Amino acid sequence: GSTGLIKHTEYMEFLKSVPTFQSLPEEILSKLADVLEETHYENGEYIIRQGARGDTFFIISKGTVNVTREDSPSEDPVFLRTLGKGDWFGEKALQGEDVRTANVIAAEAVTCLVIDRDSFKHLIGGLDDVSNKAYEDAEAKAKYEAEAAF
Repeated sequence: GSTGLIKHTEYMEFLKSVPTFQSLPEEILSKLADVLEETHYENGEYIIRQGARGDTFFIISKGTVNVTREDSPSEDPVFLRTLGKGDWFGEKALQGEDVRTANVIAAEAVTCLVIDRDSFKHLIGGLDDVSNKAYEDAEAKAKYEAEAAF
């Protein structure tokens, strides 16, 4: 019904789609939703620059982005992938000290839902022992499996 309920619910649903947040307790997902900030970019704007010491995670709510990597100052930047509504990027910056390994460039008008590492860590830090362990274990598993595939 209300603007706020619809938006809070929409934000929770975006967060619940991100596989690692998926099993977090309902209350933490609600509070995470209340942390999200709407941010806007124009076509061709670097949302993230490769090499930046980043601290923010992004969910795309409008538009699309192209992810690229500089491999050499001479060849074309390497096109990695294009992402759209419901996709996300930059999640490694929540886990601790991080350095962006790729550019994320707006391919048209883009809106993202943004959370920073400090806000995130404070909420994760509030999990009980069992919940915190489950979250940490999920991170360790995903980390291993992404590596072991290659």
